[PDB]
Amino acid sequence: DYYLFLLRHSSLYDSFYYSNYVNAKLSLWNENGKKRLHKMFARMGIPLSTAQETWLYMDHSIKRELGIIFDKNLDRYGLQDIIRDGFVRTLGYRGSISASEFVEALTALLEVGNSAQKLTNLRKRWVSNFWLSWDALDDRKVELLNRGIQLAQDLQRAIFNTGVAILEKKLIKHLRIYRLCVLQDGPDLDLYRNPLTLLRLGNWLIECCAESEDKQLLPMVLASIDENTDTYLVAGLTPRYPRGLDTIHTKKPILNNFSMAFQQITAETDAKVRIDNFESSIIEIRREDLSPFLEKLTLSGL
Amino acid sequence: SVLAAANPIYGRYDDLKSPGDNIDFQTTILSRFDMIFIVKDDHNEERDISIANHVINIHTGNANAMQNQQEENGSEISIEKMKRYITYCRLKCAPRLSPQAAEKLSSNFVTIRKQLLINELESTERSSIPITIRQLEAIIRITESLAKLELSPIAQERHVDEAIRLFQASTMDAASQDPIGGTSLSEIRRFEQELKRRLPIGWSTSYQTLRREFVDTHRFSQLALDKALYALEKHETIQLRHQGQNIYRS
Repeated sequence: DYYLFLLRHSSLYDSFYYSNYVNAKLSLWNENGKKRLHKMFARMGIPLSTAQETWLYMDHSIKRELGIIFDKNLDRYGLQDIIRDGFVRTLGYRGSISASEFVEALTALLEVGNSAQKLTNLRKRWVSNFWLSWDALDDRKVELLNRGIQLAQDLQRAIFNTGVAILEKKLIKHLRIYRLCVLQDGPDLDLYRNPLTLLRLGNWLIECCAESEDKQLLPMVLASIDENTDTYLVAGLTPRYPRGLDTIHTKKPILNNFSMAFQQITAETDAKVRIDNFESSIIEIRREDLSPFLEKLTLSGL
Repeated sequence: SVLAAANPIYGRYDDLKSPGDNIDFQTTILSRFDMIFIVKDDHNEERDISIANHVINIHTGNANAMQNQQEENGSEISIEKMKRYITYCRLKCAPRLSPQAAEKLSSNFVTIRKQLLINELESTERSSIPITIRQLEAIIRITESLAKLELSPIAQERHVDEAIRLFQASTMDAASQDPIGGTSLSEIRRFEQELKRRLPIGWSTSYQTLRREFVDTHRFSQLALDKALYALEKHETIQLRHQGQNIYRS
């Protein structure tokens, strides 16, 4: 199997387009990335109109020869790390599924499904979504998995649409210690109230930043807005090494000091925060209180 | 069913001009129609602010989220479900009237017909928008459609009142919309002189006294009431409070 987004349920073109690793390696957010992708397809020999078809109806000959085509074409452009070995589950005549696709569907179904009062309502909706995802586990239900797959596709589209705008507007401010980015305004901001959706967006941004020529490993701070509450949901993210690296420079994973910094600043200043999430690196802060807090985080020992 | 869009002559309705020479449609064509709505433009900057806000929101950057919530909060249904529901209702239900509704419709029709005659005898020209038995059939059909909406096998007063309200709106907006079209004016200036002379700022008098005085004189009741309510329409020195009894001079 390959590091591809729903390969067996979407077209091969959409899979290559929305795959995060290929996005990072080929800079698909501008037009040169699309030109290089069309170069990829032309050199492999798959017709564009053929590659824009569903995997079920896509041609049997190239389905059989896909492995050899990849092995012979992907060496030039540095994508040879996409090939891996995965687990495939088949039960009856319903079809075949893979672990990566299953976990993507589960995560999407967790994300989307169905002051203090509205916070409680949001947490209750999250609990209900958890129950729905739990119920979807059994093999007797597949309308609760097709919906998850389509929701995963929609959420990945939305994340890509927001990330390209962030990258082109260059909102990533580079400080001396850590990078900072704040989503002040935009479309569909109401989706990012979910911590897992925010983490997905941050993971894509981290991959995009790591797949660059910069030689600085700095933590990234991401914030959002929910106008009904007038609060900033801030998440701290650790840097990541490129997936194509040896194990010698992997003595220990990068540690996360954001929770410690947050708790120290909260214990020394009277900020109107609410640190209650199980993930200690995700906090809720006030719009008026963010900026001084940030300054403190800048001036404190990390 | 025919749904027609039209523009009046000279672009904007030009209410200063007479209604007769603003519409070029004959009486025959207008009678077949039974719901005619005059959409006049207005300026008070508050409706304008609201419309500007709505358009800036309805741009694709925001509405694409907000409208979605309308299918998530149950406020609105999708178009295809509406099509299915409307074809199902068309196929299944066909309501019927009740004698009390018939009496109400008969009385309302007599009232509107008498009002039309009242306007016509003053304007001394034929009305540009007619009221016929076709209009009574139209109100009956509107009531039947309103009852058909909720699959009710019988139509009652709840739907009749709404149908009459809609018909009254579509009538007062177009047909009875300023029927005068703008003794002559000699009595008007004479009547404007006395109230300035005889009634100073801040005091008030009973409507009965003035009506009695200017029916005793040559003005008579027909000239006074129109003059009184148009002095009110001028709205710069005349104000009504306390029902129709207190003629307050602002």
